[PDB]
Amino acid sequence: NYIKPTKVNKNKEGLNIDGKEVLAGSTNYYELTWDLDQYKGDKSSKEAIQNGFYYVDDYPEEALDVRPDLVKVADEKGNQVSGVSVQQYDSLEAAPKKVQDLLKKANITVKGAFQLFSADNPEEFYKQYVATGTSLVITDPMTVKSEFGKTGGKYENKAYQIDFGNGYATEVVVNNVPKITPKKDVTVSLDPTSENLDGQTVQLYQTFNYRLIGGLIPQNHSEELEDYSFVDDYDQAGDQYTGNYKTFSSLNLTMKDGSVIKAGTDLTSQTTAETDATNGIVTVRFKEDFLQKISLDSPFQAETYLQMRRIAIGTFENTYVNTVNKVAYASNTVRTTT
Ligand SMILES: [Ca+2]
Ligand SMILES: [Ca+2]
Ligand SMILES: [Ca+2]
Repeated sequence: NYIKPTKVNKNKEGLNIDGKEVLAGSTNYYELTWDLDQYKGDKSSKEAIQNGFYYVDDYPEEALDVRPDLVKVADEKGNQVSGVSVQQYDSLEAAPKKVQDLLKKANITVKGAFQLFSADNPEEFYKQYVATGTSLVITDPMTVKSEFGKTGGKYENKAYQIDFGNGYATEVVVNNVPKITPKKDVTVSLDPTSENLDGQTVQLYQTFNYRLIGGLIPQNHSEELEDYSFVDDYDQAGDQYTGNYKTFSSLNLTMKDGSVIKAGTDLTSQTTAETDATNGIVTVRFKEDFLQKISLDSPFQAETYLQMRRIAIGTFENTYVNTVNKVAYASNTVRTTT
């Protein structure tokens, strides 16, 4: 249009995920196009060519880590391009004046850190790709920061093609990271009204439940759920896991086939459990076969009740960790007294 660099975000499987929720620990497989086709067979002065050929990616450094060894420049046929290098700069102030002047002349402003891809030899780059109208594709994967997941928050990525010193902007690609915040309660039964005893008392030998509410995965998320587990390393000095637990959906779940599993539905059989009575730990994992059936357009959240017994006098704490695609999120810590 006619010189129209583009930027899209993709997941690992190559699905377009522009504007989608992206879980902490996920990778953004950004694809940048270097739009050269309109240049084919044109002639340009040596002087113009000497202004060089660059591609800037003003990536959101506060949120993402570049995965340097996944960054590739290819032509569209997939062939590796040599003669283009890339340099990350933590700021513009810290970049060569050559770079600062280049950007100023293209009227491009960047925020904090960015990447500059460079044609090492503008003459050979010209002859080989520009004159021949051979557009390129830059794969620039960048991974969400795990901590970001405690907070959530928007990030955006922006890019610029710079030919002959003229600058051309891609669209801005926006994503959001969900805040995942698991909760833990203490209850005597599964009744939905049952009293939270967090901060209260439990009798010796009383049977009770630790209720572990998982983090909420929002609709419109960017990739398959592979892992959603509840790991409860409880205090074996005061608590004994009786070997009974149940798992329930917390929301209506929409499957890929279009069916709906309603909120509160017993899904215990779509989970497995590891126990360890010695170190007092239990882990409940959804089966990956089940998780694979959830539509990317569905929210997801579950909760597990662990049947416990109080077996000593004293004050005992409990906290659980919800793992979501292998990132760990800790619940609040509950406390009861016997
Ligand atoms: Ca074009
Ligand atoms: Ca930046
Ligand atoms: Ca333990």
